[PDB]
Parts: sequence; C-alpha cells; structure tokens
Amino acid sequence: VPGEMRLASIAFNHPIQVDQLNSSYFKLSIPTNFSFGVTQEYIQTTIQKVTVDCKQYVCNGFQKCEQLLREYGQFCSKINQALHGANLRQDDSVRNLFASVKSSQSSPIIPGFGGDFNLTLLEPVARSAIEDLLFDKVTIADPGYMQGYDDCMQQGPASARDLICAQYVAGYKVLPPLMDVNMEAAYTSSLLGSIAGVGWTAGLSSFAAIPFAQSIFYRLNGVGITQQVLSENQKLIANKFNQALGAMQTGFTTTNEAFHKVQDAVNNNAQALSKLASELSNTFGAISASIGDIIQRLDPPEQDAQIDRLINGRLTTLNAFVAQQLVRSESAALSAQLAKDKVNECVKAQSKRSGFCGQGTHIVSFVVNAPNGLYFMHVGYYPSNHIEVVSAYGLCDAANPTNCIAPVNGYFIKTNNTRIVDEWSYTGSSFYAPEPITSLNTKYVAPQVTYQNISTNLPPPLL
Amino acid sequence: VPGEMRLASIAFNHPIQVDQLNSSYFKLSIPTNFSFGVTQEYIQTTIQKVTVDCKQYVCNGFQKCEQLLREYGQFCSKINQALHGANLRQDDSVRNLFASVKSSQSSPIIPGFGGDFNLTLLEPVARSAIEDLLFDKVTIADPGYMQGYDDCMQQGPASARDLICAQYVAGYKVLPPLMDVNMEAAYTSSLLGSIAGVGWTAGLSSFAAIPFAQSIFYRLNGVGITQQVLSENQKLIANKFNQALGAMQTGFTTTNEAFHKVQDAVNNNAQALSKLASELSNTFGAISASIGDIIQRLDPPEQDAQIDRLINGRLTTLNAFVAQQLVRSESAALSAQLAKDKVNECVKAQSKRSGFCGQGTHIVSFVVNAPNGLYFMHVGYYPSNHIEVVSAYGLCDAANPTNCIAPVNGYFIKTNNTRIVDEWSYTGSSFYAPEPITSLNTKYVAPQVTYQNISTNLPPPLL
Amino acid sequence: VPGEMRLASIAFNHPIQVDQLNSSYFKLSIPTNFSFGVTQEYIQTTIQKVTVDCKQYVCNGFQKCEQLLREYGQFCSKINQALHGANLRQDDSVRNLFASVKSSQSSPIIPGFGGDFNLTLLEPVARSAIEDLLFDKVTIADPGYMQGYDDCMQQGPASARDLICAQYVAGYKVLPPLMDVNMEAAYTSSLLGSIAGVGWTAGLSSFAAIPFAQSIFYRLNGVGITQQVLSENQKLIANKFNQALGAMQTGFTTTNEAFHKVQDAVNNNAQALSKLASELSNTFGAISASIGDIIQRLDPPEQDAQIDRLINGRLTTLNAFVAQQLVRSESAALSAQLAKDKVNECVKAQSKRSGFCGQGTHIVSFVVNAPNGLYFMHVGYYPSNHIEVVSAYGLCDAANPTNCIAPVNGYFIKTNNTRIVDEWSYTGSSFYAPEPITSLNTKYVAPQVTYQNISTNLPPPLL
Amino acid sequence: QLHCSYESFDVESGVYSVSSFEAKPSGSVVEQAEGVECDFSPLLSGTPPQVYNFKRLVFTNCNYNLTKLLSLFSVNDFTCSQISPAAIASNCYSSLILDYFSYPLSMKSDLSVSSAGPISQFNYKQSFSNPTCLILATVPHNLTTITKPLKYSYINKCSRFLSDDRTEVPQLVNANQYSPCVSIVPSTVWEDGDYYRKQLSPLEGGGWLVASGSTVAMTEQLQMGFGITVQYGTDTNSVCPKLEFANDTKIASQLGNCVEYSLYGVSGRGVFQNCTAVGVRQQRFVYDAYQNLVGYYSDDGNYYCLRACVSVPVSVIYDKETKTHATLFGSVACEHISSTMSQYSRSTRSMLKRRDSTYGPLQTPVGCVLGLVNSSLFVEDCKLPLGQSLCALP
Repeated sequence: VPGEMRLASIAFNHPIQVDQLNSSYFKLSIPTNFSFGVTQEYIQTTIQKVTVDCKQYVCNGFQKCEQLLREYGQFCSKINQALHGANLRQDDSVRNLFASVKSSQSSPIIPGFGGDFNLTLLEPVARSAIEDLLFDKVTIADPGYMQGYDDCMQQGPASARDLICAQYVAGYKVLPPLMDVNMEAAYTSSLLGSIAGVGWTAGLSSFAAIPFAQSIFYRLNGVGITQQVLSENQKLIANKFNQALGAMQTGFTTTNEAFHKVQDAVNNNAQALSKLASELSNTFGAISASIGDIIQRLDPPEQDAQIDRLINGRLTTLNAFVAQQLVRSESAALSAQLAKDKVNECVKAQSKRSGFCGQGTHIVSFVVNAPNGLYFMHVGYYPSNHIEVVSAYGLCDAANPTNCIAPVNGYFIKTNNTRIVDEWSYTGSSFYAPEPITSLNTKYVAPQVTYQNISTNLPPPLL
Repeated sequence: VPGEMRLASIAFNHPIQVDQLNSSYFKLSIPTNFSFGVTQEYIQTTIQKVTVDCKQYVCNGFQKCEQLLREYGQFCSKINQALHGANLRQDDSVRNLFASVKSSQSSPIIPGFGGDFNLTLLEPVARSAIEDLLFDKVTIADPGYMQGYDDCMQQGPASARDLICAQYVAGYKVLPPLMDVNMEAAYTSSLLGSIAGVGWTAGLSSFAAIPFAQSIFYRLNGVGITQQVLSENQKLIANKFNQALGAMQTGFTTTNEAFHKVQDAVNNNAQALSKLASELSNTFGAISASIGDIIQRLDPPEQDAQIDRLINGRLTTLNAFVAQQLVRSESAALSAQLAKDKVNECVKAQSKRSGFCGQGTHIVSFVVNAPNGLYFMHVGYYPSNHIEVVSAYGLCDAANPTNCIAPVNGYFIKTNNTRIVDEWSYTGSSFYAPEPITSLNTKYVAPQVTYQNISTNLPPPLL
Repeated sequence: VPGEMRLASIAFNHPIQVDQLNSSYFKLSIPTNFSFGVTQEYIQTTIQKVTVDCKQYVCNGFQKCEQLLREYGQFCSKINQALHGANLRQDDSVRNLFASVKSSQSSPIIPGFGGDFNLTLLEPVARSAIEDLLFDKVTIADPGYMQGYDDCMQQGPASARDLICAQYVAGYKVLPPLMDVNMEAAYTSSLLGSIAGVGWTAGLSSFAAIPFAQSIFYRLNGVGITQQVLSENQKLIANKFNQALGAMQTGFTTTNEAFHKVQDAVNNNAQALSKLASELSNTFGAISASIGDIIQRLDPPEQDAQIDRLINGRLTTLNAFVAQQLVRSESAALSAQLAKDKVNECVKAQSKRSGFCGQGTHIVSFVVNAPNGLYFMHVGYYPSNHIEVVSAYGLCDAANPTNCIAPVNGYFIKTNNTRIVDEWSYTGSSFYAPEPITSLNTKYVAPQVTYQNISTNLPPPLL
Repeated sequence: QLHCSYESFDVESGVYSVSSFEAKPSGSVVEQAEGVECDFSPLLSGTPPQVYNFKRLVFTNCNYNLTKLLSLFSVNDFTCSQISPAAIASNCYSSLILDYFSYPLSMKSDLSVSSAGPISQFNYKQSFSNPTCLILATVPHNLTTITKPLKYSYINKCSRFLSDDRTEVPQLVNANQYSPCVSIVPSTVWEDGDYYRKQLSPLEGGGWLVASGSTVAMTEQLQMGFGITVQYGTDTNSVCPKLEFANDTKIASQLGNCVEYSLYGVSGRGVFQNCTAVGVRQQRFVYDAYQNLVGYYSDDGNYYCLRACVSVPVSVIYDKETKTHATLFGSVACEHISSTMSQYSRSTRSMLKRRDSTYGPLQTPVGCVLGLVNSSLFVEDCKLPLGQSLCALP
C-alpha cells in the first residue's frame, strides 16, 4: 500500500553561469555533445460541420407544431443562416490550406526514400504509417456517410449503440469533410517531395532534388557546424538521427500532449452533439417531453399550453448551440491560419526564427493529417556537455594593424589541440571542434583595441 | 434549356516530378517563362461604431416607463458602459494604425509617377482611382453625418426609405469615423511615396528616391535574376508588368473574393442595426408593441403588466446586442493588428518570408483604404515553362583541390549555349539564363567529393 | 476661470519631401542627429483564476435547497467542469511561458552590471526596482492566500472592508498563481543574463559574455553605424542612452498607456467578482433574497415557490458568468502566446523586422513581470536633423568598366569634408559621417549605366 | 421553401438543407393485456362513507368499460385535471384507483383539487402526481341496494393543543390519506358541531387532540362523490380498456417497418428484431441513459431490439445561373429511393421532376442522388462542392 502524498517544492533548473571578463578575451560556453530531438504539436484546423432539420428537432410532424411554428418559422431560417455560413467558413479554410500546400514540383516518394534513414513513417503506397497508427489510437466514433444510415437501419447488429446513427431522430446532419483522404495523402506526399531543395539559393521555383543527408549537413552548416566534422561523423550522425526517429513509435500516448489534444478535439465535437441529444428528452416542467404523450393526456387547450412550453425550451437550446458553434468555427479558422503559416516557414524551409519549430534551433520538419487538423514534428539539435573556453575578440597584425580579421560563424579559440602549432584555433559556432584559422573561416575587419596584437605568424593573410 | 447537373470528381493538380540522382550531379527544375501577377486581400479594421439613447429605445417618453425604468436605470448605465468602451477600442486601433503608417519622409507623387508605368490607379490630386471605383461599386447606404438628419426631415424626397435616417426613432447614433478621408489619402500618399528606397541597406531613416523600374530590378536581383537580363528585357518586363497592372480594372467584381468580403463587411454592420430596428415592432405577446396603444386600451394595472412584458423583451434585445458588438469590436481590433503587420513587412518592404504577400515570391505591394478596412495588392513573379537541366554540386581544381568554388544565388549548369566555350555555365537561381562562370557568380568553398574534378580550365580563379 | 472649449482641427505631420532625380545621382535623406528612446507595452498573460462552491452560492445550507437542488445537481457539475478546465488552461500557459523563458546558460547579475550604465532598474538581490515601484503604484487589493482568512476572522481591524475577504460568503475561491515570485525573479534574472551574446554568430548554444557597451555597438554596426564613430563618441552615446534610461522613472503614470492597461487588467478581474457579489443581494421579485427570511415569512408551499424563483435567478447568473470567463481565459492564452513570441525575437535578440519592438529600429529590449502579465521596454535609435545629400548609384573605372564597386551598408557621398581629397566619400547608412572609400566599405559589382565613369583615382581597387 | 425562408424571389446559388422524409411508419400493433375484468361491484351496494371514512378500490391486471359503470348513475358534475374526461377512459395504466364517499349537492361546493374548504383541510387531499377525474353524481331510484347515511358529514376541526393549554397546532390531511383525528372521531357526525378531545401521552409528545365535525341533511336520492386517479408504471401497466383486438391482423409480429405500437400501454413507433436478450429479464422494458427503450423482453420469449425509426436527410444543390438543381439523399442508399415517393419530405418534388420525370436515382460515394449526369470528369473548382473529391459540376 501507498502512504501519504509527499509535500515538496518545485525544482529550479539553474542555468550554467558565465562571467564577463576584462579586456581582450572572454569565456565561451560551447557544447561537446548533443542529441537530436523532436518537438511535436497538433493544430486543429476544423470543426465537425453539422446542420439540423430545424422543425423535426422540435416536433416530429406533430400537428400542433404545424401551426404553432408558423409563428416562429423565421427563427429557424435564422438558425439555418448562421449554421450554413459557418459551415462554409470551414470549407473556405480547407481550400485555403490546400492552396498553400500545393507545390509546383516535387520528388516521387519511393521505398528507400530518405537514403540512410529507414523512414518507417512513410505511407505504404493509405495514410502515413504514423497517421494510420494515430488514427487507430484515437477512440473515434466514425461518422456514417456511407453506408452509414443502412447500419442505422436494422441490418444485423442492433447493438450499435452509436449516437452517430441517432442523428435520424434529431434531424442532425453531420456534414461531409471537404477532401478525399487519398487526395490529402497526395498533397502530403507532395509536401514530402518538396524537401530538397530546402534552401539552396531562393529555393522557390527552383527544385534541386539533392542528397537527403547532405541537405541535413547543409542545414547544419547553417547551424554552424563545419563540413569536415559533418562528413567525418556522418555515420554516427545518421545513427543519432535515426534513434530520434525511432523514438516516434512511443509517441502514441496521452503523455504526448498533442496526442491528447487530438483526443480532446474529438471529444469537443462529440460532446456538442451529445448535449443536443440529451435535450430531446428534456421535459421542461411539461406534462411530458413527448408531444404525442401530452396529446393523449390533455384537452387541446392544455395541449397547446404544454407544447408552447416545450417549444420554447427546445428552441432556446438550438439558439444557444448555434452561437457556440459560431465561436468554435471562428476559432478553428484562425487556428488553421496559424498552421498554414507554420507549414510555410517551419516545414517547407529551415527556420532560424527560433521560438517555434524545434527547441534545438531547427533543421527539417514534417506535417501530417491528424484528424480535424495537422500534426507537426520538428527535428532539432540539442546541445550538451558545455565547456568554457577562451576566445579572442578578434586578431590583428601588430606590425600592420590596418589588417585585422574576425571569425566567421565561429570563434578564435586558444589552442588546446595537439595538431595545431598555431597559438589560436578556430571552431564552428555550433559545436566544439578545433580547426586551423584560414581565409574561409574569417573576414577582414577594422581594428579594435580588443583584437590581439599579433606580430608573429598569420596565415589569413600572411600579414 | 439546361439538362441535368453533371456528376464529376475533383481534379488534382499534379506537380512536376523530379528524381534525385546519384553522385556529382542532379536535375534542376528551372522556369523558361513567367508571368507577373497580383494577389489581393481585404482586411477589415473596424466595426461601425454606434450607440443608443437607452431609454427612448424602450419607451418614447411614456409616463409609466418614467417610473418603471427607475427600477432598472442601472441596466442602461451598464449598456452604455460596454458600448462606450467598445467604441473607444475602435478609436484606439485607428490611431495605432496611423502611427505605423506615418513615415519620416516621402516622395511627392506626380503625374507620370511610376515612370514607364501608367499607374492609372493614382489619386487625381480624392481617393485613388481604384478606391473611388471600389467605393462606388459597393452598395453602400451612406450614413448621414451632415446634413444627414435634414434629409430625415421632410426636405424634398420623402421617398427616402433609408433606415439610415430611421435612427431618430430608435435613438440610434451612428458614430463618426476617426479620420478625414483627405487625411487618409494624405497618409496613403505618404505610403506610396515611401517606396524607393525599399531595400538599399537598412532603408529605415535613409531615404533614397531611386528609379522605379530599377527598384524593381533591384528586388529582382534579390529574387535571383541577373541584371544583364533585367536590363536587356527591360521593355518587355515593363510590358508584362503593366499588363498585370491593367488587369486590375476587372477586379471590381464579387469574383474577387476580397471585393465580396468588403460587401459582406457592409452587410454585417447594416444587419445588426436592422435587427434592432425590427425589434421595435416586436410585440412580445403583449396587447401591443405600442405603449400608447395599450394605454388607450387598458386599465392602468393592466397597462403596467403589459408594459413590464414589453420592457423585459426590449431590454433583453439590447443586452444581447451589446454582447455581440463587444465580440465584433475585439475581432476587428485583432484584424487591424494583422493589417498593421502586413503594412510593416509586406508593403513597406519586399518580403522573402513567403506564405503571405504574393504567391510569386514577392516584389512591390500596395495598400488602399477600403471601406471599414484596408485592401492590399501584392505583385509577384509567377514562374512557368520549367525545364530540367544538369547541375554540378560544385567545382574544384583537381590539380589543387584546396581550391573549390560554389555558385552564388544560382547554379553551375552544363553548357548548352553556343556562346559559351566552357564546359560549365552559370544561371541565376530565379530564371533560366546562361552566363559565364566568373568571380561574382561564385564563392570559395571547402572541397567535397561531389564537386567536379576539373583539371583543365577555370577562370574564377585561374586555378 | 476657464472659458469655452476651443474648436480646432487635427494637425497633419507632414513628412519631409524628397524628389527622385534623373541619371547617375540622387538625393539621400540622412540624419545628422538622433535620440535614444524607449517604447513600452503591457501584455496580459493571465486571468485571475477562481472557482465557487456552487451550492452555498445559491443557498447557504437551507433545507429546501437541499432537495430543490437535487433536480439541478448536474447543473453545477457542468459549472465546475467549465471553470476547472479554464483554470487549467491558465496554468498550462504559465508553464509554456517558462519553458521558453529558461536558458541553458546566463551571466550572474552583479551590482555594476551594465558597465557604464547605472541600471537602477536592477533587482536589489526581490522584484526589479521598476517592478516593485510598479506594483506599489497599482491600486491592488491583495488576495489573502495566507494568512488571508485569518484577517477575515476578527483578528483586529474589522474595518477591513475588502471584498477580498468576502469570498467566504459566496463560496468564492480565488485560486493561487502558478509561480513563486522569487522563482519568477530568478527566471527574469536569467533572461537578463542571457544578454551578450545577443548576436555573435548563431548565438543559440554559444554563450559569449561580451562588453555591454560594445554589444550595443555591435548592434549599432548592424544598424549601420561605423565603429569609428561608435568608439569616438562612446561617452556621449553612453550619456544619451543613460538619459533615455533615466526617463523610465517618470513612466509610472497612466499617461503611459501600458501602465493604465495594467490598471485595467486589475479592474477587469476585480469587477467580475464584484458583480457576482452584488447578485447575492439580488431579490428576484421574491418576497426576499434571503431564504431564511422568506422561510420565516411564508407557508412552505410559498416558500418553495419563492425559493424556486430565487434559485433560477442565481443559477442564471452563475451560468453567464462562467461563459464570460471562458472567453476571457482564451483571450489571455492567446495574448500569452504573443508575449512568448515577443520574448523570443524582440527580447532575446535584436530584431530587424521593424513594426514591433522599438520605433527607432531596434537594439536591446527588456521584459518584466507585471501583475498578471509582462511588461516590455524596447530601446531604439530615433534619427533626427535629416539633410539631403548627393549620392552616386555606384562607381566604375571608366578605363576598365568590368570593374565596378558598390557601397556596403552605406552610400557614396559627394565629398563635402575637408579631410577627404577624394571626389567621393562614404557614409554608413544609419547616420551621416564621412569616411574614405575603401575595400571594406564596398563590393565588386557588375557595371551599370548609372555608375560613375571614373577614369582617375580609385583606391578599392587601384583601378 | 427556400425562397420563402429567405424572403426573395432569387435565392443565391448554393447547397441547402431541406426538410427530411418522415419515412411513412406502418399501421399499429399492440402487446396489451391478457387480463380479467376490472369488476367494480363494490360500488353497487351499501352506504358510501363519510368523507373521512373513505372506501378505496384499486385495480391491476384487468380490463374495463367505464361507460357501463357510468350508466348506473346520473352525473351532475364531471371535471378533470391533467387529463381529458375521455382520455381517462381510453388510456391503459398500472393502476386504477377510486375513492368514494357520500356527498350532497349543497356542500358539493367544497370539492375541487384546489379547494381550500374544510373538506380539503381535514378530510381529503388529492396529489398532483397523478391525473384525477372527479365525479359528483346521484343514485337512481332503481339502485335499491344502495343505502344512504342519516346525514352527510365531515371533519371541520383537527388540531393539537399544546400541553400548556394555550398554543394549538392544526394537523392537515395528507394527500390520499386519512387525517389522524379519524382515530377519535365517530363514524358519522351525530350532531352538527360535535367535538371530541383526547389527552395525548408523553409518548405522543403531550398536548390534546381536538376535533370536531359538521352535518348536512339527508336527501331523497343519495348523492355521491368519486375521486378517480391513475398511475402510470413501466412493466406494470396492466389495467387497460377492454381490447378491441377481435377481427384484426396478427400482432405484434410484423417487422415490417418501424411500426406504431402500444405494448401494455407503452406507445410509440419503432423497428424491431429478434436479438440477444440482455440483463435483466422480467423487467420487460429496458431503457438507455436518455430513457429511450433499448428493447423489449417479449412474452413470446424473444428479445426485440428497438432500432427506432428512420428518416431521410436531404439537400438541394442549386445553380441559379442555369436555374437548375440536383438533390441528395446520401447514406440512405438508392434501395429506398424511387421515381416516386410518399414518406414524405415535401408534398411534391416536381422541381426535380422538371427533368427527373425521365430519370432514375444515381448511387454515389456520398450516396444516392437525383438530377445528375454521370460524367466522371475532373473539375478544377467545384463551385458547389460535395465534399471529399465529389463534385456537382455545373
């Protein structure tokens, strides 16, 4: 048996401290290890679209309502107006998305795509392996659509307790989604095939079709890692990367909040309809919620009185429901806009913006068709094992100070490596790795007092 | 006569396929044609501001209400609070917009502005030619303001059916907009005159006043097109561009969804007031909606009873109305923030962000004062006639591999042009156009196995 | 005594006009002075979280309600559901914020931090000096938390009129905030210590710890100011900067709208609860709002009738309240997302995006823990005293036109300075300051007809 | 309907939902009875009681014809609450309950369900949980087995004196129950204003019970009052009207459409099939979380699963430029769609028949439709989208 809960305090993740130092040099914190990692999100893009037969919802053909609802016929016209427009708004956003999704050109996707990487995620040309796993993981009650209503109809398993079929009672109509899942897959495939080129000049009209791993290296050169290292450790890099990929198979849990968000998106839509369903049974203090019953039980003056009460409660529910849906619809539209933006910058290209994408800066990302929305994965580089090293603000020839140089995308590190005879060394900004200081690692700059007074040996330039 | 509708399926726009290839070369998809084009949008920035005389709306001076509304006098104080603050929120956003709109300096706008381009869009120094056309196209019911109420007053055409005047019945007050249309035009003119410099270093404090067409070329050099081509085809470029401009005259249709959005913005504001107007006639199951009538028709105990019912329904309408307006007001505020951001990046400068602006990457854009908001146009370059060509990953001297080079903003294309004796050629990344490989088209890079092993003739550098 | 108000018109801030000119030269507007300045904002991030004992709020243990509320027990279950989830949403956003706030490494903050600048703003290692001033300026009614309720209890000053304690009547529970103010300060301190490096290559994993003033200069080199000027005027720059800092002490006024926004954020939360409090006294046309009273005054049939009326009104209030809170909660969540983005780009780094941050382009920015949100300050450079000068489109050797050059981050200015023998001079784009034209101020470009035909003396290159 | 709903003679092109088909439910079946007569023979003799001496009849499992019962009296007041006077006869119930007493037509003034008179204060209260049909009547001279009380009488006081002999507290009669004072009160009130008192023990909480009554002169023909109420149960609804099932089709096994029904007075309409009984048997009717019947554990040993009733959702696809349209029934499938229909949605669908007088239904992936050509072409922009990759090509 468990005992008492434990009273405790929240830990503070204390960041490594670095001290600013006087004069021509300073400390630099630089990683000596890193891990690949993946950040993940679910962006809902749509609300399940519905409408209702706004007469039968109130009275199922009852003759009193055939006259009583003459008084309020315009009410349901307004109910329909709001819902109908909202449903169109959802449709509009779908088309807007796919307009941005479409590319002028793409690679074919093959088995063995991704080169050194397994890419077990790939669609089994279906949905992506991940998408199908996710979809099965979700506790979805599938809408009927087809044959739908013929399972409502007593064709075998009358144990079908689904309120999915019960729409015929309420007059509910769950409306169709606006794209064929196969076309969605086609679109997604074109997004996958839009990778490489990612950068490579503008990258927008040009299509390069270039080494998957080297496209990563290219992005890692943008990250600040020298190509010498990238090539030399290529197999290890591939391993670390593919381990990060393999970890995705454990992502189908509610421990992944985005996965849980998908679950709740389903819950939200389902709940709204279930609420309306409950309201059909809601006697409003009337003799009964059933009109046919109160007809049998009442003289027609009282039938009218009770039916009036029933109608008012029923219509009030409908009204409030629609209002909520209008809000939901708008929220989804805005959420979809955000997703579209994320595809444009965080998926179609590497992003240096930070904040969004990965939290390991950012390299490649992916997006998939989650139910009612999109699910993104962002690969990044997570630095570790930081060490402090000495760096120079810059270097100059003390014999001819008009010449000075400054490291490019990296630093001038005090030499601590046995291969380098030079007093100073260079490292790429993203990772600790000593290199010779050469012309491609530096640029000419104006002199500054913090630049080293080097009177001895410079190779970029000789002087 | 028409027959049956046709059952059909949705077309899929299949993107051009490109295959990744083994070793030191690959396919590149590159346009051999393009068209200018314009993307367009309407961003609403404001809600029509209104208030109401929240007493006369309920009872028009009727003596029973003079006492009955003592009970609920604080209700309308709260009604006023909400509306008043909301109206201020609208005003706040207007001032915020113009703070961003203002520039420290601008060009004067002249006839013949735009150089080689007609710019028939220009204001006839009024509103821009486009703005005035748009404004006339919209089926606007003009607010009175001045003389307004003296057309309410029977001064000639009593056939003025406008509910615009009917505000005097309800106590409605359509409130004034916060800027003089002339000042709006002045602001817009300063935005136009803020063009050039667009880029040209930071571009923010400096003001360059530089060739309109060359500013385009400058942006097209940023797009990835060599200046040799830009100069040589300048007349043709100008033609294509001006054709894209001329097409704007057909934009005043609801086929332009943004135009339709403007129409609906008007509809939204108009509808809200029309709803309230209808409610004045809404007998609430009372002897009548008219208090004066029920006074004539009732003993004063019953007059009170009926008036109570009337008041409750009338106040309920007011309450709900305000709540909706609060929502609308906030939505507009946020929409205005988006517009402001779009002016800052998508209008004041070229944007390389993609996603937004044009869908042909992006060059110059414009914004105009649509009713209740802003309407933007974004010019871009839409590539066409793509061909696949051979490209090298890079080149090195095989006799001295420490030297290698990589194309800058372009590619190393296998020579297919009769003017080039060299095995390899260069093209700008944005468009197919062969050029010699020279120092300004390349940069020094570290060697890679995919770089060509050139032992023969290099001109950048000689070796 | 004051007289009449004055009828007047709105001034138009007329921007400086610049004319585009024919051929190889043009006007440039360039500042000869500037001032530092600070833009400021308050972003609310949270709603004060509350819940209520949704039974006692209606009836304080009254026996009729012990049965009558059996009928609607599920109502308050739904009340709780909505509130509870909303409260969690608030908590979620807090954790999301701090995830982005955390840095891998930071400087320690010391007295004398900021070097040449006083930084009187610093926390007295508490809250930042500014934060504590602000917090005292706000007319806050502190939540109890601890000992809270023991000041509700008659322990001394029964003159404690605070509705903060009155929660025990209504069953209100103001819920706790999710971070210890000390930890918030720690987080904020780590943000402060994340300054320098700001840029300096990627700046994301690397931590430089470099001269505070030179980090400013570095950012100002990015602004477009030459280092020669930055060094030479360093003391004056420091003075101007510190004057801009000193001006912050006058910012604790409602003339600062952001300060006023904080005030209103407090008002919003307070008002919502005060409204509910008023509703406890709201007799609903009942014999009385007090159940105990109407029990004493009624036979039990009538007691039931009156209590039913009371319950319905009380529950209606609760329902509407929750709905409003749901809206508020969502709005705050979105607002928090915006703040997070602003920290990522506008605070952690210099931003060149314009629009946001400062309106003097942008250098360093800061953020502090305002109540219920964040308050940012953005330092920038506000240009002044603009003059028009002559600039060349570029220069070429007329004896060998294949060579041409173009200024980098600056312009080719006609010489007007007595130290320069050369016909042309160079200035940094951000500010008027003549310099010699040298290799680091220019780059090799293709020839253009607008480039000067220089056949005489070039130093970058000799020809 | 669309034009009218938007109050225009030209509704904008679009896709719009319209009213659903009712699905023409089939003629009814019942599961009512078997039972025995609800014999009312106790009413046929003796003196009916004073109002505080009520005699009560309760019926279960039985069948009746109350109009034959009513023929035995001359009713001088028939009124009801929560039910029509006709419906109380027509409806099946779980119980039929009748209270009867002597009651003149002078005092006949104080009987109503809302009466505040001493009759309701101390002698009778009627609950509003059940419908109740009240009768006042007189006995015909040929009902010689009926006898009459010497006077008609009632309790006009029933209160308890406090043990301090000053304060006093009334004991009002409970609904459908005898007041406690009947324990001290005589079977009839012998004289008007007779009163009786009982000292109460400390076991009784002390004080004195104090009661009194009043009388009304006897009438030549006896006057009578009847309170009649009914209870509706679940599987206990076994008091019904005598069946008219003779000369009718076999019931309830049709199955069939969602047949209208009354099963032991449980009424509605719905689809049934023989299917796996679920816990627990002998409750007959088992319902879901919304109190909708799940199914019926029938007397024929078959559990009948209720599959409710069906409807057909339907919508119009309208192209106002050509002034033409198509329609959708969708998931229902073309098995239930035909060239004519009567279920129904609209009295006519001639708007489709404008061309579809010559055409059948088409089956599609969304489901059955009218007014469409199977072109199977590919469209760049549907204009009136059908979802998925479906399209209403213009």
